Amino acid sequence: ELQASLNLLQEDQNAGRQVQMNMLPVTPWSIEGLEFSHRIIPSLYLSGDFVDYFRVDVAFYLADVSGHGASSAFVTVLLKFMTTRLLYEEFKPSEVLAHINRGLINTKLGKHVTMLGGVIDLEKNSLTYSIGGHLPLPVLFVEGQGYLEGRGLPVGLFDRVMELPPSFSLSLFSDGILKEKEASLPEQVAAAGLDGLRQVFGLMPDDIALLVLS
Amino acid sequence: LQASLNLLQEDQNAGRQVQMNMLPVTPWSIEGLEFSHRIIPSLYLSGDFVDYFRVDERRVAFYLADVSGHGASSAFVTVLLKFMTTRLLYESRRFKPSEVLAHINRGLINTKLGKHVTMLGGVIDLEKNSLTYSIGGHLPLPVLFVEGQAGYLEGRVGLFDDATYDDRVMELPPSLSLFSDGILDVGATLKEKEASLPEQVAAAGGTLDGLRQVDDIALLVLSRN
Repeated sequence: ELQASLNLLQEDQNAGRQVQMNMLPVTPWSIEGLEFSHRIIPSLYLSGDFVDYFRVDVAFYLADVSGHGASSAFVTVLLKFMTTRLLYEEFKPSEVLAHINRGLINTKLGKHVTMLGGVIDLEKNSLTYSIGGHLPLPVLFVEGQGYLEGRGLPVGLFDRVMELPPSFSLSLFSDGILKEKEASLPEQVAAAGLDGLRQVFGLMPDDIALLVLS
Repeated sequence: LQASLNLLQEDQNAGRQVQMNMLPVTPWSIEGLEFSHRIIPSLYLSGDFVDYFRVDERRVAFYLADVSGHGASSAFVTVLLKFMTTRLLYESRRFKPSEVLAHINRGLINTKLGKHVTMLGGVIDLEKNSLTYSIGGHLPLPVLFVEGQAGYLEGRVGLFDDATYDDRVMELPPSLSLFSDGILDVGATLKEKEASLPEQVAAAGGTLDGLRQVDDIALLVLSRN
């Protein structure tokens, strides 16, 4: 048998999956013609990948935590907490990646987080984004059109501004396959493929999460 | 990765051990104050957490936190706690103790899993032999062991947005213990009886945490002599 000691863990794992469920924003949430929407596919129960976008007065990001499981799930919580703390207590995300850096630098769990920061200023149709990871760069424009330029040497352990078209379509991705060949493929598949274009792309062990803006 | 269950247990262990390096070591003593604890998880990870940090040697902080229920969901909340406190440390260029329960309250109040935590805050000053403690829960009051005697300190979470926090100051003779909603682990079946039993058992028991070594159950004991 031995199912008991398992079913209990799965019932415990689910309690953590669902606690992350109410933690992420809903989709597809749109504001002033901007459809913020995402798709996260956890490793069955708990995912270290998290995505959250809120309107300051618009911020957004995609975070991929090292490895997977309970340990990785804990880190995402901190992230969701720190960002909402800055809200209660304008700027550039490069300064926000440093704030998150300090949280992780204390190395409470000794976990480094790779994220894709971004803030769109409805005023002046400008998007300022910072990246601190080796994950697949942002892609925009879908069929009409590519990878956004930016140095992601920064990481959780231890600023590019761009105008925004009317219907341009930007997608942030987790470290999900689906080396150099594989990094050239997804940009093309994204073009070939928004949420329904990414799901077909999706159609594994490590968590799979993607955030699309449009 | 194997047997599905075994994989979960290997995953659960990764979370248990990640909380291991998160808690302070024991029995850590400073200026004749032995800060030490004993946490016993139920399902690998635990909602019960204990952390005590020195503060320039002038003052010493400490607390015991019991999170609602148990499991992974509860384990997440403890993380926040450990984070918020260490944030105040870096950010405080230095009043009350209960002021910290409110800070933690705001973290949890603002769309954070809708989890309420019952804690026993406390800050002692090594020089003035005084301990100021605030409590915000209906968990088992602190028991202090002095000359083979025991008693609960008087004092009255954060889900409500109202602070409603009261802090009691009390001088300290020449051994304080915090207990979780966990009981009858080592009488049973009565509420008031069971609240009167532990103080007595604590007294009967070796005052030291050494004895202790011999829903989540976690206890923190302090000792001086």
